[PDB]
Amino acid sequence: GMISYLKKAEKTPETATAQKVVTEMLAEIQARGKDAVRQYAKQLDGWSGDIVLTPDQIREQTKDVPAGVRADIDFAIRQVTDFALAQRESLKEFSVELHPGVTAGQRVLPVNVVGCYAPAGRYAHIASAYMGVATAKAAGVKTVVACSSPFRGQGIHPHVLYAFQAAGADVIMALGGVQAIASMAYGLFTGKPADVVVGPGNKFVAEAKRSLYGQVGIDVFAGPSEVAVIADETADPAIVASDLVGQAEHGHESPAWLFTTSRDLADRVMALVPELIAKLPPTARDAATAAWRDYGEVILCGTREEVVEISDRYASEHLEVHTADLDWWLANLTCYGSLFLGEETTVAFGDKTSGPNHVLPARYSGGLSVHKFMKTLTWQQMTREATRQIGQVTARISRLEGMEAHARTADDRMAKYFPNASFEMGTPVEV
Amino acid sequence: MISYLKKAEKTPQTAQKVVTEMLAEIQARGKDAVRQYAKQLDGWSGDIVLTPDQIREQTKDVPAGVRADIDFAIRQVTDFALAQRESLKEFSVELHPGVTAGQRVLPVNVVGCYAPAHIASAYMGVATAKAAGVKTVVACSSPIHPHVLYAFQAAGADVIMALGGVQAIASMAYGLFTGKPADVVVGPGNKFVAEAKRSLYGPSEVAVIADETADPAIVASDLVGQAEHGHESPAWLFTTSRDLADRVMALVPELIAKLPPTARDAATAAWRDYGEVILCGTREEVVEISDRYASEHLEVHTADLDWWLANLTCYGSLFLGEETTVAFGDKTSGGLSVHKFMKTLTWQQMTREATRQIGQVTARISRLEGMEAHARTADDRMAKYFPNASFEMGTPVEV
Ligand SMILES: [Zn+2]
Ligand SMILES: [Zn+2]
Repeated sequence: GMISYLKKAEKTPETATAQKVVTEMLAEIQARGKDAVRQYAKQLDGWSGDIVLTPDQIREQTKDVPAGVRADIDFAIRQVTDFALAQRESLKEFSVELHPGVTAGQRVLPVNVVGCYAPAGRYAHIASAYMGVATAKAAGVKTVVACSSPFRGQGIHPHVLYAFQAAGADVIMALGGVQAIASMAYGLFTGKPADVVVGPGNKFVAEAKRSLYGQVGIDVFAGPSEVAVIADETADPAIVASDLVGQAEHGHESPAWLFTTSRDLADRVMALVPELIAKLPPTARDAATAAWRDYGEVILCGTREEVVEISDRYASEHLEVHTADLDWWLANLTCYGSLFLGEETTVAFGDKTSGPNHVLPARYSGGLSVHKFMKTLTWQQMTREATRQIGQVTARISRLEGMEAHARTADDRMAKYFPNASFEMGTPVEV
Repeated sequence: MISYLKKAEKTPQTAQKVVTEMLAEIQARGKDAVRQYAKQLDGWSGDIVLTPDQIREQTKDVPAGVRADIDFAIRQVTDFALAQRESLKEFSVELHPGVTAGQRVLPVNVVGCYAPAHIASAYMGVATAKAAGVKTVVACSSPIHPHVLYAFQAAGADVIMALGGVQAIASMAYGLFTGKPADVVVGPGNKFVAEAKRSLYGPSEVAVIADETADPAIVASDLVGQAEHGHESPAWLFTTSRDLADRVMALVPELIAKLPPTARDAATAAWRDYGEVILCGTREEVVEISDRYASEHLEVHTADLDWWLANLTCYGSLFLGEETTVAFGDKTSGGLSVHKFMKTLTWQQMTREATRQIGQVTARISRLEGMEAHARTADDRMAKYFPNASFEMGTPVEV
């Protein structure tokens, strides 16, 4: 019954002045198209060079990326690709017979164009650059357009650019912020408007994606990196603490949660975390100090079932499980971004997918995966014979609804397909 | 090679802020506050949650012939939804040796359905959610048209509530009366209901593709069919045949004129203001157009139906061939399907051996990104699993 907070969030988790800026910028971009984008690039980034990169510029600007660094990025990207490919196979097409003579089915096809944004900020994961691109390509999307702002006057940060290329981007553009999102959405420079745009950004990028796409633009986890660990008495406190500190270095708002049934484990982690932080270099130390302090939580529960309940409520983007009987946890947890089962894997090793935007005040729906880039289209087809029954039912129900024209769609078919037969087609609507 | 033989004459012209007040009251006061708004908006001072007896009583007047019709209609949605559910598969896969990953597929716990009209608008949400395996479906309808109430029950609603508007949506969302907050609420609603759902989790088209083999009488009747809904119902004809386009453009007014008053009025306005007839040179141009307009309901009256099924890429629901038609009913809405009510959860697990490579790749990438704490999670596993190892884990971050 009694859940026990050994450590509480000492601060609670947003002005929408982004709304004005985006409205204004989109208005301008709708008006002047490429020239407004190019001018925004100049005013905001000081950029005067080419927007669309050529295959030669790509090779040139990545030439100084060493083989060891390239092989590591290649490896990381392949982990994503291999999972996305398997996931693509998990949504099947089918046909099914319903009422005899009725056939219906689902087609599954990738969207035509996906735009991928990489903010390439100072403290960014390279995975932010390749995850969208790799996933879209593995979904079968035919055109992936990738944007990242110029790094230091030369062009796109070379690692981000290498990642874009290695992940299979079809077009790469040196563009940042709202004007990148808008250029992708409207198909500026390529003539290929994006069916969806993905990629983490500041509140302006978020707001442009919302404005242009609605819910499908804001249904991916955004905001400070999270980590949660479920642990029982078998868990190693030194590993649990390390993992929490791992994402706490992201910045002062990064939440780090431990859910446990072991008082002993909770106690040791709570003591270990500050010690681990103190041994980080300055930027990380200061970042994690604040993050652990204001957003770090430790929750001791009596039973496994209560852990599940609170974990499902918190719905961490990244959820590690360090327990005996891992099968039970996979079977019983229901809300999270992605699950890391067992001690061996860990959050830093990387996501296969990105979870939904669970911190939205729809919380379970969306995320970055192949499913985001797939359409399911439904169809039906009937023999004449099938309509004998369905025509009747439609006419009658229709006339009960007062939908006289609907009914005649059925009358006309009944007349045409069964000329020498009469049917109870309902009493016509006079009103 | 594309010409509009009939264009749309206008676009929809242009409030729902009270929500905040109703909601703020409901939040602070709960059931009481909702009960308040029941008498005040619907003249209801009975119980909200109906009991099985009430449901049987209030639907006892509904004849067995009508019930059979509705049950059948529901089955044609249910049976499709059951197949569609099985199209999203759980799986496990081995990536890099010793890396296992997978996908669970889980129905949500609770769905709320609002029915404010086609009876289909009442049963589509409920039947879809039940076919998806949702264990609790709450259905609301402002006080209840016996057909709507019969539809809820026959479709498999678990709780039915005589409740309307924002009260209904907020009730289901907060889970007042039942104690079961909906993971999502669905239904057709007014702008108040629209803003209510838009706060809490935030006209019927018809298009016909026709070639020279199409019967223009049937094509006209079908366009007329959905025009009769309101004055804002769009009815689009995409065609490669001027002959059909003219004969349709000719017969539509004559069909409208023969409809009873309300429908005549509705369909006149709609056909005038929103009707479009677009002639194209090639099948490829029709596809280009159809996909741009992405009609919610798209009929195809052509030779070579397989080609259109293969090439059309944007629509809500395809009606393939002449025999079926929009009035027969959707299987899904473009949207509402079983997929809307199911979660995908992804997981990974690794052997120690897998981390030998994955951990050192991670440590090196992490340190290049300036992410020292990240790198240390890899270091710590390497030390635990491979104690005497000396792999390249990258230079520690000093900054
Ligand atoms: Zn991280
Ligand atoms: Zn209709």
